[PDB]
Amino acid sequence: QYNNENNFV
Repeated sequence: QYNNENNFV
């Protein structure tokens, strides 16, 4: 299982 998040502000 691969779990990620990417937020760019």
